[PDB]
Amino acid sequence: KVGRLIYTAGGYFRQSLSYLEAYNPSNGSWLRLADLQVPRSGLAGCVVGGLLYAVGGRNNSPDGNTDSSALDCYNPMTNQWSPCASMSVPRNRIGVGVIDGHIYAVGGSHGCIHHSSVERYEPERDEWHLVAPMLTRRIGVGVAVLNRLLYAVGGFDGTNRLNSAECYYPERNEWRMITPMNTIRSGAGVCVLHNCIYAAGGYDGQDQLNSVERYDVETETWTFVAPMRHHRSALGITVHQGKIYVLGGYDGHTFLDSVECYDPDSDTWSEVTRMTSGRSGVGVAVTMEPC
Ligand SMILES: Cc1cc(O)c2cc(F)ccc2n1
Repeated sequence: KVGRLIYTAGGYFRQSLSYLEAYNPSNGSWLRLADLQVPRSGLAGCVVGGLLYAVGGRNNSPDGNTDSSALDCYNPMTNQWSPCASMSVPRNRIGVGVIDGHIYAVGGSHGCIHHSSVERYEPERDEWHLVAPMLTRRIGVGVAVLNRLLYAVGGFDGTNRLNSAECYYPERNEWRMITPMNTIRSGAGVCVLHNCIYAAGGYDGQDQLNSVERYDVETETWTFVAPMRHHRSALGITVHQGKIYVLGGYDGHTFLDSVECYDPDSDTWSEVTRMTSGRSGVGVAVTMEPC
């Protein structure tokens, strides 16, 4: 269990960013690692087999906006990025989850197109294949996996921001609606901790949110927990050693550098570190320290 870092890839502040930086909760340190080959915001990160993957996003730059179909793999042992097979379609403001060593890419946008499509990556074969689409088009969608079921939470369908959520049952290749959240949220941070899917922050169509609610997959209810100290949309999120970490985002005024940590035992959030610069739209995952 020792030696794991929280990696943050990409993001946005004025333009899309190429940063890869890793935070060590055991000593408070940050390391700057190899830049992404292409700057991107609105991407997702995940880890399979100790490799970090950056999935989708968009390169917002002075000279244009390019939605990304890219899958890139970072090996901490070499501090190098390598291209992997690209997805079927560009997906900005994507959500990603891992089931049994396979990466699911969910939703996202391509220009004015809001995807319901979903595809699955097989690392051993370096291949993507489309699976059943969601019941709803969703960009800015939060995704997490619990008990080998994939959840897609909130987002924006092209007309409305969503409180709805749905679950993918892989053995049936089928999506079904679940209980909707109490709050409309696009660009929330979504993760799994114990037996619940958490949705933290986001944007409800009027304000960036500090509220946090969790879906108990047994009782099918959403319950609010303690709110974050900061309102934030387009935050990064991950779980590490039984606690939720939220990174950056936008509070309606500032691109935040603050990282908060949720302790479920005490139902409290505390500020644990700051990123080296404020940013939103990062991808986040946990794996072993590099080199
Ligand atoms: C106001 C605002 C907030 C974001 O979180 C953004 C993220 C992006 F990737 C690009 C633009 C953005 N603008």
